[PDB]
Amino acid sequence: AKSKNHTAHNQTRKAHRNGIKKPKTYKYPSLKGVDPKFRRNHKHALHGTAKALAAAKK
Amino acid sequence: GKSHGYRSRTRYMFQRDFRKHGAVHLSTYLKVYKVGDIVDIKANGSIQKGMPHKFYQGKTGVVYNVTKSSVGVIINKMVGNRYLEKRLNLRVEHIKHSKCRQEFLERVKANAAKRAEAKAQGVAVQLKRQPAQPRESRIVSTEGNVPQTLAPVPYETFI
Amino acid sequence: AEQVAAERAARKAANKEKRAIILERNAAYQKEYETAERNIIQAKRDAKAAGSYYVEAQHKLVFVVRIKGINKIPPKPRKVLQLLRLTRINSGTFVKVTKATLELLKLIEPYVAYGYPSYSTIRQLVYKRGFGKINKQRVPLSDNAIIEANLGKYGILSIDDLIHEIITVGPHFKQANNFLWPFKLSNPSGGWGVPRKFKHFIQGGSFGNREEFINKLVKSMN
Amino acid sequence: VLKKNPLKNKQVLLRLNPYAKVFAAEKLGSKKAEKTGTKPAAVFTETLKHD
Amino acid sequence: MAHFKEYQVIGRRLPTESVPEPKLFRMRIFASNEVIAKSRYWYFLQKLHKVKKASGEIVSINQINEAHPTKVKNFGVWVRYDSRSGTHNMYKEIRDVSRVAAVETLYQDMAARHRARFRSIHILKVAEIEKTADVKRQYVKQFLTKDLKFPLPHRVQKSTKTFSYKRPSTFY
Amino acid sequence: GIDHTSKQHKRSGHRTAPKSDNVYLKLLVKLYTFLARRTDAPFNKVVLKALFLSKINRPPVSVSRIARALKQEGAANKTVVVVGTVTDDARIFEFPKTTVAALRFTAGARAKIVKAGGECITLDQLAVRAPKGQNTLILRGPRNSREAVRHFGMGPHKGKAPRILSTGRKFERARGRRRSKGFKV
RNA sequence: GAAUACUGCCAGCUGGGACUGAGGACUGCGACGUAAGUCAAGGAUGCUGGCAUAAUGGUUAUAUGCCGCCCGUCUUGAAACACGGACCAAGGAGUCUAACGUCUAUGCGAGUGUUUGGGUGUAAAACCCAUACGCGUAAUGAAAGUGAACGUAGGUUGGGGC
RNA sequence: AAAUAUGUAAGAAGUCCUUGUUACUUAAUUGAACGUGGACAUUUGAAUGAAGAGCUUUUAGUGGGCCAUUUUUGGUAAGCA
Repeated sequence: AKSKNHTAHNQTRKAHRNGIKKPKTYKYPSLKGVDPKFRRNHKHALHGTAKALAAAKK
Repeated sequence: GKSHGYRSRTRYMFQRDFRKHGAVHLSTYLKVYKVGDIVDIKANGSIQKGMPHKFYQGKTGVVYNVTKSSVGVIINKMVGNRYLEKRLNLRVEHIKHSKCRQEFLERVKANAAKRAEAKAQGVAVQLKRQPAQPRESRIVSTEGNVPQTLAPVPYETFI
Repeated sequence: AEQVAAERAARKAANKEKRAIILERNAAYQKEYETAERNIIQAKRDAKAAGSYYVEAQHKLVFVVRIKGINKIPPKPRKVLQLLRLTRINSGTFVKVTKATLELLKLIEPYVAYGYPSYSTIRQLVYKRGFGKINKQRVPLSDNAIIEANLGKYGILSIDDLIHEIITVGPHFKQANNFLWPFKLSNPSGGWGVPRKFKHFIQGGSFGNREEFINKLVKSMN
Repeated sequence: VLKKNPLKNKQVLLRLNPYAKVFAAEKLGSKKAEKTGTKPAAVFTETLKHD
Repeated sequence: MAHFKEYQVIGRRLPTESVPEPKLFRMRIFASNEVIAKSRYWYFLQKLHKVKKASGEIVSINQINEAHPTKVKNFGVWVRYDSRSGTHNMYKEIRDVSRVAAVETLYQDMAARHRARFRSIHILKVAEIEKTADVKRQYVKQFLTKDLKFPLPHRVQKSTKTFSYKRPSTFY
Repeated sequence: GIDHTSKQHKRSGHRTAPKSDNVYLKLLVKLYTFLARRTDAPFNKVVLKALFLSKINRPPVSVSRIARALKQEGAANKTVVVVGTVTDDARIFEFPKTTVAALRFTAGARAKIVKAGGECITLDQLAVRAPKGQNTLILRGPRNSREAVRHFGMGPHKGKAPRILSTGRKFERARGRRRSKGFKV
C-alpha cells in the first residue's frame, strides 16, 4: 500500500563517485546576454583592429 | 498542498536590518561595475525589481554584462553531480564589490613593488605567503613576575 | 685498449669523490646536531642561573601514524587522511608543523597517533623502511646513487642528506618528504600499552598528540 | 633482489654513510660532556618548592 | 594513570604589544606524565581564568620530587568531586611516605568508596600535618599511638605447586 | 585493508596495437615500435600511435588538403605524412611537386600526385628516408565531419540532428519544433 | 661531596630460539687490505649420516580436536512454523527474420553496391556484364521558390608534430 | 546572536608602461571592450595531495529498501509511522 515518500540518502555519494565538476571556463566567453549595442560596436572595433594590424604587417 | 513560490522561506532573509529601513543611500548607485568584477549578492527587500532568487543570497560571482540599471552576473550552481553556469540580471541595489578581490589587487601591487625593490637589492624577496609558524625560543623573566600558584576551588551553592 | 678498465677507473674515481663529499657533509651534520642539543641544554641552565625560564622553540616536525582501520570513516577525516597519504593502518608520514597542517591533525585526531620525532627515530625509520617514489614506483633506497638521481637537484646527495632535510625542516622539506614513500610500519612489538586504543592518549588511549612518546611507539612499530 | 637492513649488516650500513666508521672509531655515541657548575637561582628554587 | 608524579606547570597568556610580560600563573599537578600534566594545567586555567591553550603558552614544566621521600608523613587532602547527583567537598587523611603515593591512595580510595573516577576528582589541597592532635580521623589516629605493635593472624602462604602433602598451617 | 583513492586494475584506455589482422599493418607497427623505442624523435611515437587508430579515427585526407598544407610558409619541400588514405579532389586544379607518404592512395589521388611530378611512397619508405621524421608534416583528416557526429548530444536547444529515417514535411517538424504547434524545442 | 632510580642515546659488545634460502655466467655499490687478493658487499653454501622403499608422499576408509543449519527463489530480512524439490535417466527455455543506432574489421573512395536480369559453367557453386535504380556528393521553406569564397576559404586564443 | 555547515579569491586567460580600432560612450584626443609593441626563475605569488589529466560515444541492472549515532515530526508508546 504505502511506500517511502522521499529521501536524499546516498545521493551525495552518487554525486561524488564521478565527482562534482566545474564548468570548464574558456578564454573568450560567449557574448550571450551581452548588450546588443555593445557587441554590435565590438564587431566593428575588432574589424578595424584586424584591418590596422594587416596594414601594419603589410 | 505544498508551496514553493518564488519567495517562499524568505521571511527573515529579505528583512531590512533593524533600524535600517527606508531609502537606500546613494553610495550604492555611485558604484561602478566592470565586466570581470567579482561581486557579492545580498538582496535588498525594499527594491522588488531586479531582485535575485533566494538561492543566490550570499553567492559571489563575476560581472559579465552591464546595462542601464543592472549587471549580469555569472554564478556557479551545483545541480546534481556537476556545476552549471547561471546568468543573473541584478539591479545594483542587490550587489556589492568583493572586498577579498580588492585586497588581492593591492596584494598584487605590493608584490610588484617588492620585486622591483629586490631587483635593486635583496634578491629572493619571498613573495609567497606562509602559514603561521611555530614560535621560536624565548627567555621569560621572573623579575617583577614571580609565579602565582593557583589551585582548584571548592564547590559552593551560590544560593 | 678495449676501454674497460679505462672507464672503470674513471667511474671508481668519481665514486671516490662522491663518497668524500658525503663523508664531509655527514661529519658537518654531526657537529651541527651536537652543537644544537648542547646549546639548548646550556640555554636552559643559563636561564635557571639568571632566574628566568627558557621556553624552547616549538617543534617544527611531527610524525603521524594512522592507527585506525579503513572502515566507517566520515568523509572529511577520510579525505584528510588521504591527503596525508595515510590510506592504511600503521602507515606513517612526516608533517611540517604549521597552522594549516595543525588543523588537519586536529581534524584526524581520533584516527592517528602523532608526536615530535627524535633524530634517532628518523634515522632508524629511514634506514629500515625508507623507500623512494621514483616514476610512481616504490623503490628501496638501499644506495646513495638513487637519492642523488632523484633529489640531487635540491642538493640532497645521500640518505643522511635526506634525514637532515627531514630533521631540520629545510627549504626543500616538501620535495624530500614527498619523495619518501609513506612508511609501512608493523604493529608494536610489545603492544600498545593500553587496553583500548580509541581514546585520547591523555585519557589512557592511543590517539592524539603523545608528543615525545611517539618515539617509543614508533621504535616498537619499526 | 633483497633489501638488506642497515642498523645491522655493517657492510650495507657502511656502504651507506661512510662516516659510520669514524663515528664508531671515535665513539661518538658515548661523547663525554663537559663539566659546568651552573646553579639555579634561589627564586627558581623557592618557586619549585612552593606549596 | 596511577603511576603518579607531581609537576609544577607554569604558563601564561601569549605576550601582546600592549601587554608584554603577563602574570605567569603556576599550578601543582599530579599526573602520570608531562602530556597529561599540561592538559590538566590548561583545563584548570580555562576553568578559573579566561585563558585557553590557543591564547597561551607553557613556560615551564618541572617534576617536583618529595623532599624527604623516606619518612612517614600524615597528609590532609581536600578534594571536590562529582557524584551521580551533585558536587561535594571532602577532606581525608592519608598516612604514607610521599605526596604522590598519598594521591595514588586517594584516587584508589575515592574509586572504591564513592565510585569517583579520575575525571570526577579535583584535588584542592595536599598538605602535611605538622603534628599530632591535628589529625582528626580515627583510622589515621590509631596508628599514631605509643609503642604500636600488632600481629597479622591467619597467614596464607602461596603454594607454587598444585598439590601439597602437608595440610598447611596459618601460624605466624 | 587499504583506502583506495582510485579504481584498481584500471586499463590505460588506449590502444596498444591495431585491432586489425592485416599482417602488413602489423609489420609497419613492428618497424615503428622499434623506431619509437630506439630513437628519441616524437614523430615516430606519433606515427606508431596513429597506426593503431580505427577507421573513423583515420578520416581520409584529400589532395586539396595536402596542397593547402604545402601552401604554408616554409612547408613547400616538406614530406607530407598521412597515416591513412589519401583521396582525390577534383575541386583543385593545380598541384605542386611533392612527396606524400601514406598507408593508402586512391587511384585518382595517386595519379594526380604522380602527374604533378611528385611521388607516392609507403610508410616504410618514409622510415628509411627519414628515420627521425626529418622535414615531415603530419596531416590528419576532419574527424567530426562524420555523419554520426551530427546526432551526438541530441537534446532540447542543443541544435543537433535527430535520428530519423524519412525526411520532409510530416517528419518531426511539428509540436516541439515551432511555437504555433505547442512549443519550440 | 657523591651514588642510585627514572627517562633517553650509542653508526656498543654478545648468548639462546623459530621461519625463510626466492635468483642462477659476469657486470653494481662497497669493505678489508702496501699491493696480489679476499669478504658476511645486487637472494645458501659446506661437511656428514641413514634409506633407496611404500620409508617420505598421494589416494581412500575410519578415528580424534575444532568448526560446518537445505538448496533454489521472491525479499529490507530465509535454516525457517514462506513456496518448489521422494529418486534417477533422457528432453527442457534470449532464437530467426524485416528495418535500424553506436562501435569495430574489410574493400573501394566523391563515389559506392556484380547476384532484378543477362552471359557463362566442371551446373543451386565459381567466373563475367550493360542500362537503370538506392544511398552519398546541398541546403532551406508550409509552399511558390531560392540556393553556399570580401579575404592566402577569414581574424583571435590554445594546440601534437615539424 | 553562536558551533557545525556554506559562496568567492589566493595571478601568466596576470600586473605594469606606451599607444591602435569602433558605427558604442563622453563636453572632450572621456571611457568601455579588444588589442600591437616593451618589462617581469631562485618563490609564476598560501598549505597538503594528485592515484595520469581532459573529453566522447554507447548500453546493462536499479527506480519495494532497511539499520546505527546525532538533529527531528505525529503518536501514551511501539521491533510504530
